[PDB]
Formats: sequence, structure tokens, C-alpha cells
Amino acid sequence: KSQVKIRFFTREKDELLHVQDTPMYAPISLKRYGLSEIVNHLLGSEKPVPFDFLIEGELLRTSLHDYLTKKGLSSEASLNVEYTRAI
Repeated sequence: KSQVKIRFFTREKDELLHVQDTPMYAPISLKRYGLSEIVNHLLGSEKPVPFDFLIEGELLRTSLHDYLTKKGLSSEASLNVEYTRAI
């Protein structure tokens, strides 16, 4: 119940901001800051880039947990998580 499967993608044109399609598990407690830590690690960022995250176009304003609860989904859901340079 503590983890949820996520896959990252971006519409950013900058190739250096592109991560692989690969799925991974994330704690449901994570919010924008934790998720940005994951993406910047995957990118091997020199200096960390501030990211915002969207799920099916809705800005992620709190935790993955809160999103799942709002949508009536269990953490057995697989989430398609968009990232963008911070708004």
C-alpha cells in the first residue's frame, strides 16, 4: 500500500531533459520535490533542474497518495507522470 508504479515522460524539446520510458516504484508520500529528485538523478543533472509534474494534465499539487485518493484509485494503479520545467 506504500508504493505505486510510475512512468515518467516529458513534452520538453531539450534532449538533455529526457529520461527513459522505464517504470519504477515510488513511495505514495512523494510530492513535487521528491519526484524532481528522482528525475534529476535519472538525468545525471550537473545542477538540479526544478520540475513540475502532471498526471493526465492535472498539476500535482500534493502527494501521489492524495492524487490516488481523489481519483478513487488504489496504489495498484500504474501512473503516467508528465514532468515539465517548473511553472
